[PDB]
Amino acid sequence: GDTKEQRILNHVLQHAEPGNAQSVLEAIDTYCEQKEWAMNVGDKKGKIVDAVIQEHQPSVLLELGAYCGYSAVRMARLLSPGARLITIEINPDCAAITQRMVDFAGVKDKVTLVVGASQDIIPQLKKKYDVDTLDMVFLDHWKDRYLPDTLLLEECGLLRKGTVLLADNVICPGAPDFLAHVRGSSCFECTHYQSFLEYREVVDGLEKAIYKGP
Ligand SMILES: C[S@@+](CC[C@H](N)C(=O)[O-])C[C@H]1O[C@@H](n2cnc3c(N)ncnc32)[C@H](O)[C@@H]1O
Ligand SMILES: O=[N+]([O-])c1cc(O)c(O)c([N+](=O)[O-])c1
Ligand SMILES: [K+]
Ligand SMILES: [Mg+2]
Repeated sequence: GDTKEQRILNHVLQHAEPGNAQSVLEAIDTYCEQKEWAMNVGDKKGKIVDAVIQEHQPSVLLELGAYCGYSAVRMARLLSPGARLITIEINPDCAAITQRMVDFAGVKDKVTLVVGASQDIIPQLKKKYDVDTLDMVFLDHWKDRYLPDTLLLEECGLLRKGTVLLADNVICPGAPDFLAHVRGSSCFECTHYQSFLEYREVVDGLEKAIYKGP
């Protein structure tokens, strides 16, 4: 047998142009639109993600929740040389697929995949992964981790003035306690981007929360 994630990877390996990141993204989106839905950020919201990367030019980017590597590829393809994306994924099998997806897309030099929980890995980023501070963080893992991982990042001293937090799904499935914290707090400048749930007409949005310092 096989899983949906293997089926998404199979489709890419069989239909996308090796080494072409845009091709990989289109192959994934077309499969998911036409065959089976999957929780990739997708093309519509992906464009908003692209604009934030192009606007902030992060050199150290952290991703929470990699899944099949769609957003990893989507973001890594826009990064300058020497820039690095660190992506954390709790599921080893998804991490295996993400790694292959990133290899096939031609952006493996930009990506550092870590297998483990965000809450476990975040306190190790300075000692084990040579991070000083993060330039940007994409939050797209289980929504109940959004707030406590944000607080962890802050407490571990990983945020600096101008650090960009970008969170998917803040409307659907939703991340209300995260939104309340960053929107109510004097330590964050927030912007909401309304859009649509990936592959659907259900309304969703992302939240951009710029850390203003402690
Ligand atoms: C929505 S998918 C990520 C999709 C990816 N960002 C994209 O757009 O292509 C959610 C992922 O986060 C992972 N996840 C959930 N909780 C996590 C945690 N605490 N630490 C790391 N990964 C987690 C899940 O296993 C799943 O692969
Ligand atoms: O259920 N969904 O439609 C989604 C969508 C998403 O974009 C998700 O990131 C998600 N999740 O991580 O739980 C779930
Ligand atoms: K605020
Ligand atoms: Mg999502």
